[PDB]
Amino acid sequence: DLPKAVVFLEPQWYRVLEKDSVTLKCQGAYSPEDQSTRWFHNESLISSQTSSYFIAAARVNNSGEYRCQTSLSTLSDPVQLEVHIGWLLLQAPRWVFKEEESIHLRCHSWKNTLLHKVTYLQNGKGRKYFHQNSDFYIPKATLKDSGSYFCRGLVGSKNVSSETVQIT
Amino acid sequence: LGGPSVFLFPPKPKDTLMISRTPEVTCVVVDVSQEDPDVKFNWYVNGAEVHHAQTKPRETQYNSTYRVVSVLTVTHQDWLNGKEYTCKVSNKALPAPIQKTISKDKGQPREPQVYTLPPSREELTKNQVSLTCLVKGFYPSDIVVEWESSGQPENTYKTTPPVLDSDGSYFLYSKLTVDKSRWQQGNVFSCSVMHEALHNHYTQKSLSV
Amino acid sequence: PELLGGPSVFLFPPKPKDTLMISRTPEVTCVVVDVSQEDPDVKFNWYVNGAEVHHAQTKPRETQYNSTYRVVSVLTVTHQDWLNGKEYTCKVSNKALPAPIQKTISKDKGQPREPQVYTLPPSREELTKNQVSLTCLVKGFYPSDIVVEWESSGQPENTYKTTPPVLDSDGSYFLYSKLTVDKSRWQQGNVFSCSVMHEALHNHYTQKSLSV
Ligand SMILES: *[C@@H]1O[C@H](CO[C@@H]2O[C@@H](C)[C@@H](O)[C@@H](O)[C@@H]2O)[C@@H](O[C@@H]2O[C@H](CO)[C@@H](O[C@@H]3O[C@H](CO[C@H]4O[C@H](CO)[C@@H](O)[C@H](O)[C@@H]4O[C@@H]4O[C@H](CO)[C@@H](O)[C@H](O)[C@H]4NC(C)=O)[C@@H](O)[C@H](O[C@H]4O[C@H](CO)[C@@H](O)[C@H](O)[C@@H]4O[C@@H]4O[C@H](CO)[C@@H](O)[C@H](O)[C@H]4NC(C)=O)[C@@H]3O)[C@H](O)[C@H]2NC(C)=O)[C@H](O)[C@H]1NC(C)=O
Ligand SMILES: *[C@@H]1O[C@H](CO[C@@H]2O[C@@H](C)[C@@H](O)[C@@H](O)[C@@H]2O)[C@@H](O[C@@H]2O[C@H](CO)[C@@H](O[C@@H]3O[C@H](CO[C@H]4O[C@H](CO)[C@@H](O)[C@H](O)[C@@H]4O[C@@H]4O[C@H](CO)[C@@H](O)[C@H](O)[C@H]4NC(C)=O)[C@@H](O)[C@H](O[C@H]4O[C@H](CO)[C@@H](O)[C@H](O)[C@@H]4O[C@@H]4O[C@H](CO)[C@@H](O)[C@H](O)[C@H]4NC(C)=O)[C@@H]3O)[C@H](O)[C@H]2NC(C)=O)[C@H](O)[C@H]1NC(C)=O
Ligand SMILES: *[C@@H]1O[C@H](CO)[C@@H](O[C@@H]2O[C@H](CO)[C@@H](O[C@@H]3O[C@H](CO)[C@@H](O)[C@H](O[C@H]4O[C@H](CO)[C@@H](O)[C@H](O)[C@@H]4O)[C@@H]3O)[C@H](O)[C@H]2NC(C)=O)[C@H](O)[C@H]1NC(C)=O
Ligand SMILES: *[C@@H]1O[C@H](CO)[C@@H](O)[C@H](O)[C@H]1NC(C)=O
Ligand SMILES: *[C@@H]1O[C@H](CO)[C@@H](O)[C@H](O)[C@H]1NC(C)=O
Repeated sequence: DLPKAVVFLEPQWYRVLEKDSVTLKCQGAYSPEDQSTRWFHNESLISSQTSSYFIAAARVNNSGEYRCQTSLSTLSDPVQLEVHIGWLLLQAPRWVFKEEESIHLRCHSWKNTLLHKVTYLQNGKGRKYFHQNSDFYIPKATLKDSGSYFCRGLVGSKNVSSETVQIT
Repeated sequence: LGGPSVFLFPPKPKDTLMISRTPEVTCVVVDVSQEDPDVKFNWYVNGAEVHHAQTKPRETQYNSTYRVVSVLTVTHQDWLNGKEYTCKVSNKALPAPIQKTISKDKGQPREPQVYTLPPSREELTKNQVSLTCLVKGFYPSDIVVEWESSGQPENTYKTTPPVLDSDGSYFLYSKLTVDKSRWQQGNVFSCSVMHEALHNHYTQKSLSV
Repeated sequence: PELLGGPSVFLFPPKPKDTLMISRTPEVTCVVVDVSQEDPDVKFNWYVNGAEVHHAQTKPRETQYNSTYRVVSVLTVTHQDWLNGKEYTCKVSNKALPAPIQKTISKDKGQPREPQVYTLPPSREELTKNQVSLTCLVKGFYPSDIVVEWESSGQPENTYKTTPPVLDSDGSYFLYSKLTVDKSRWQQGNVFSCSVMHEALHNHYTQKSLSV
C-alpha cells in the first residue's frame, strides 16, 4: 500500500542496561504540513507525540516490541527491544549473520563505568584482547563463528563477565 | 587504569641449594597485547644492568593476549648472600615502566633440627604404615624435605606446608605411606632436608626398627 | 581515598567447634565491604531455600582504614541444620550495584569417613634437649574443618601448634599437631591428651592420650 515507516535506534543497540538511555526515531512521511509520529508499545499507544521517543533510564518496563507511523507512512514494522540488568553486555546490531558480512561487537559497561582489561571470547577461548575499553570489529565473516560470543572485563577491581549471545 | 602486569618469581630452592642445578629468577609479563607489544626488560642485580638476561618468545594464550617469560641465570652464592634482584619492564601500553624487586627472605636464619618419628603400634594394624619426619624450628620458609629408600627416591609422601611456631621458627611434618610388608622387612627409609642453614645444605636422618 | 567501582561481599561458614559441639552458638556470616561516599545502606536477606530473616541482627558500619564503611551481619544456625547440609544465602543490595549480589556457602559434601588418631612420642634424638615435642597424627578423615586440642588431665596448654589440613592421596585429609613441653614432664611421668572433634566421630570426640 503506502510507504512503510521505519524505526531507527539511537544508538543502534537493541540490548540496553537498566540505566542506559535509548532514543527511537521514525522516518516515513515527516507529516508534511504538521509533524506527529504516533508510537506503539507492545501493540498499544504512547503519548510521546514527537518524532523521537526519549528513554533516559531504561528499566524492563521499557522492553518489548515497538512500532511507529507519522501523518502517513502506513505503519512501522516490528523492532524489538531487550533490557537486561547486570554489569557487562555484549551489544550487537543483529545476530543473524550467514554467508559473509562484517560484525561490530561491543562490550558495554553499566552507568558509563570504565572497563579495564577487556576480552572477547569464542564459545570459551578468546580471540581479541584489549587493555582499555573498545569494540571488537571483525570484518569479513569468519565462516566458523556461530558459537556463544561473550566478553569479560574489570569494573574497578570486580571480575565481571557478560551474559552470552549466540550469533551465526 | 590497566595494562600489562609483571610477576617476579624467585628460584625454586632445590635449584639454589645443591650446586648442580643453575638457579634462575623468572620475570613474567602478562596481559601483553598483540597490537602494541615489544616488551623491554631492564634487569638489575645489586646495581648492574647485567646483560645475560635471556628472554623468550610471545606465548600464545586462549584469551588472545600474549605472555612473555624471561629467565635470568643466577649464582648459587649471590642469591644466598642477599643480593637484591630486580625486574623493570616497559611497553607502549605502560605510561611508566613497571618495576618490582625481590631478594630472598631477608631475616635472621636458624637451623632446622630433623627429628624422625616412627609408626604408631596400632597403625601396624592397617594395610600400610605412615612414617613421620619432623622438622622443628627453622628459618626461612624455603626448605626441601624429601624421602628416599635404600638407594633412590620414594615418592609416596605428602608434606605439610610450613607452620609458624611460638618462637617465630617454622616447623613442618612430612609423612610417607609404606606397605606394612615393606616396613616390617626392615628396609631403611631416610629423610633428607635441604635448608640454607645446614652446612653443605643437606641433612638426612634415617628410620627403621 | 576510596576510588570506588562496585561493592563486594564475602560469606563465611561457622567455626567447627561451634558445629560439632552442642550448646555452642554456630553462625554464618555476611561480610560486606567497599561501600563509600555514596553512603550505601544495609538491606540483608538470608535464605535456606527461601527463608525468614530472624537470625540476623546486622551490626554497625565500621570504616577503620581506607574510608569504606565495612558492614557485617551474622546469622545464627542450629548445629543440626548444618552438617545434614542446608544452604544459607545472603542477597545484599547496594544503591551503587546493578543487581543485588548474593552468595551461598552450605556444607562440604562428600563421603565422610572417621579420622584415625595416632599418637607419637618424642624422637629418640630429641630427648637431648630441655624441650620435647609430642606429636598427634590425625589421618584419614574427610570434612577438613576439624578440631584438634591438647590437654593435661584438666588443664588446657597452648603449647601446641597444629598443621592445617592437607589433602592426602585418597581425598581424605591428614594433619599433625606439635606440643613442646619441658622434658621433665615427659620422663617424670605425665599423661597428655590429644582430643579430636569431627562430625565423623562418635559423639564428635576422641582422644588418644599418651604417656611414657
Ligand atoms: C589471560 O590468561 C593468562 C594465563 O591463562 C591462565 O593462566 C593461569 C592463571 C591458569 O588459570 C591457566 O589455566 C590459564 O591458561 C592470565 O595470566 C595469569 O594472570 C594472573 C593475574 O592476572 C596471574 O596470577 C598471579 O599468579 C602468581 C603466581 O603465579 C604462579 O602460580 C600460578 C598458580 O599456581 C601459576 O598459574 C603461574 O604460572 C605461576 O606459577 C609459578 O611459576 C613460576 C615461574 O616458572 C614457577 O617457578 C612456580 O613453581 C610456579 N608455581 C608453582 C606453584 O609451581 C600469584 O603469586 C599472583 O598473586 C600475587 O598477586 C595477587 C594479586 O594482588 C595477590 O593476591 C597475591 O597475594 C600475590 O600478591 C603478591 O604477593 C607478594 C607477597 O606480598 C608480593 O609480591 C606482593 O606484595 C603481592 N601483591 C601483588 C599485587 O603483587 C597472581 O595471582 C597468573 O599467574 C597468570 N598466569 C600465568 C602467568 O601463567 C591472564 O591474566 C589472562 N588475562 C585475561 C585478560 O584474561
Ligand atoms: C578497604 O577496607 C578493608 C581494609 O582492611 C584490610 O584488610 C587486610 C586485607 C589488609 O590489607 C589491611 O591492611 C586492611 O586494613 C578491605 O576489606 C577486606 O578486603 C579483602 C579483599 O578485598 C577481603 O579479603 C577476603 O578475605 C577472605 C577471607 O576473609 C577472612 O579472613 C581474612 C584473613 O584471611 C580476614 O581478614 C577477614 O576479616 C575474614 O575473617 C573472617 O571474619 C569472619 C567474621 O568477621 C569470621 O567469622 C571468620 O572466622 C574469619 N575467617 C578467618 C579465617 O579468620 C578471602 O577468602 C578472600 O579471598 C577471595 O578473593 C581472592 C581474590 O579475589 C580469591 O583468590 C579467593 O579464592 C577468594 O575468592 C573466592 O574464592 C572462593 C572459591 O575459590 C569463592 O568464595 C568465590 O568464588 C571467590 N570470590 C568471592 C568474592 O568469594 C578475600 O581475600 C576481606 O575479607 C575484607 N574485609 C576485612 C579484612 O575485614 C577492603 O578490601 C579495602 N579495600 C581495598 C581496595 O583493599
Ligand atoms: C512489553 O513487553 C515486554 C516483554 O515483551 C515487557 O517486559 C517485561 O516486563 C516484566 C515486568 O516486570 C518483567 O517481569 C520480570 O520478569 C523477571 C524474569 O526475568 C522476573 O524475575 C521478575 O519478577 C520480579 O518482579 C516482581 C515485581 O518486582 C516481584 O514481585 C517478583 O517477586 C520478582 O521479584 C519480573 O516479574 C519481564 O522480565 C519483562 N521482559 C520480558 C517478559 O521479556 C514490558 O513490561 C511490556 N511493556 C510494559 C509497558 O510493561
Ligand atoms: C511495571 O512493572 C510492574 C512489575 O510487574 C507491573 O506491575 C506493571 O504493570 C508494569 N507496568 C506496565 C505498564 O506493564
Ligand atoms: C576472573 O576473570 C579472569 C579473566 O581475567 C578469568 O580467567 C577467571 O576465570 C575469573 N575468575 C575465576 C574465579 O575463574
